[PDB]
Amino acid sequence: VLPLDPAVPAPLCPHGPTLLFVKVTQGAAATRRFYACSACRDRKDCNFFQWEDEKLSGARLAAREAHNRRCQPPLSRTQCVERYLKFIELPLTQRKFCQTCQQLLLPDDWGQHSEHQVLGNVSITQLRRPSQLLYPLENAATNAQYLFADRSCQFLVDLLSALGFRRVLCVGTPRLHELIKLTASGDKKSNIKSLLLDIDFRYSQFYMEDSFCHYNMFNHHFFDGKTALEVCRAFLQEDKGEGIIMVTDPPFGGLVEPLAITFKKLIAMWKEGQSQDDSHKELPIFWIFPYFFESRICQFFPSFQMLDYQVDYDNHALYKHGKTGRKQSPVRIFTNIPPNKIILPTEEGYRFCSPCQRYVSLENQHCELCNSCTSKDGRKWNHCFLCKKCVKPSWIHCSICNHCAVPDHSCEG
Ligand SMILES: Nc1ncnc2c1ncn2[C@@H]1O[C@H](CSCC[C@H](N)C(=O)O)[C@@H](O)[C@H]1O
Ligand SMILES: [Zn+2]
Ligand SMILES: [Zn+2]
Ligand SMILES: [Zn+2]
Ligand SMILES: [Zn+2]
Ligand SMILES: [Zn+2]
Repeated sequence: VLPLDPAVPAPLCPHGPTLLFVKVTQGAAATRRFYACSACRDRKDCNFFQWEDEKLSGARLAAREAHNRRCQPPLSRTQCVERYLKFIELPLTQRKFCQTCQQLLLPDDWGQHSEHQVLGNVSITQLRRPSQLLYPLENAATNAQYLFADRSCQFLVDLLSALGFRRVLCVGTPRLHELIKLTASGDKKSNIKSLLLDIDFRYSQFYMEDSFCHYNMFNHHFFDGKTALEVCRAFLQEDKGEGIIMVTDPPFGGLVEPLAITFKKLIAMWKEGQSQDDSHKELPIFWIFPYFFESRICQFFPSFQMLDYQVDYDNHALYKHGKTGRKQSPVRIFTNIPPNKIILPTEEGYRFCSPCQRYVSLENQHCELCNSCTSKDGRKWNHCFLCKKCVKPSWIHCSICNHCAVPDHSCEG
């Protein structure tokens, strides 16, 4: 029994309102309510823990509040915008970037970074590609910053163009953001705006207030307040809500329920003020995620189907290309956009499967008994008829269990 009440507000951690966890174990007869950190899995980075009954005293809470104020990024958002306007107006031979600090450098505070490792002659080309200048925060427990491979990212910007979107709400996709901006600015009158939402405050010194928001994705928190929140609200509400799509690449291993709750808050911002009669539209969404999360994702967004495009990364914890060659990427796209409207590059090994009106991989065989090109892995799958589905070729149909699974599994029933 959780008579859990959303009415009352969580305590505040450095990364915005904590989330409530409850443990049920040891016979499922005891409960424990506590507020943990919304966007840090292990306690090693955000060591927040408070029993719900536990109430902070005046002094102890003052300490908590000051600590939260202290853990904030060392530059205000406003300071970032001002430093940027001053930076892009220096000669090339005076644009420096400190790599040990991940900070753009104004000529006056070079001395403080003298004995650091500093990169010189930062061109505007680099400034408009921050994903290639800052090192990626690859820790799986906090950021999981795995950046798209150039080929796949260019595919995504081209797909968003051909579909006919002018605004792209980029929650957790820095590289896609920057490439959208470069395809809108250079050599094309195609207008595409992009609004990066991310917890990586390092991207604040590269985009002005209209293009970036310091944003926590697990609790729907704008670190800079209502001004930033309203930047986001206007970016959704523009053009009566038309011409907008939200692309997300959340950290692959993180809780997946609060993600859906945050995404639904965003959709709620987009649906406000829209015609009551015309309430049959949903906000077009790309949820980029490894394929084995489908069951969970479609449990929260019934209107989502999985495209067969293999999204490739420069770096990832799920696959790194071996000496034999390149291993395949488990990460796919999940959309409410009809997959028959989405055309995959035929020059990458992608063909249109007429039975399941959508594009599929070149090595993907079409299973005629669940009516879809079913081989998600790099191999050829098999169709079990008692489970009425296709399982990976290493799985077997177990007796007594009566459902498909690997040898060396736990038997049930
Ligand atoms: N709690 C959180 N709130 C907002 N953004 C977060 C977050 N946790 C991780 N992120 C961001 O989400 C991104 C996931 S890595 C995916 C990046 C994207 N595929 C690209 O290549 O451009 C990281 O950049 C990280 O900064
Ligand atoms: Zn430095
Ligand atoms: Zn097929
Ligand atoms: Zn099948
Ligand atoms: Zn079976
Ligand atoms: Zn079994």
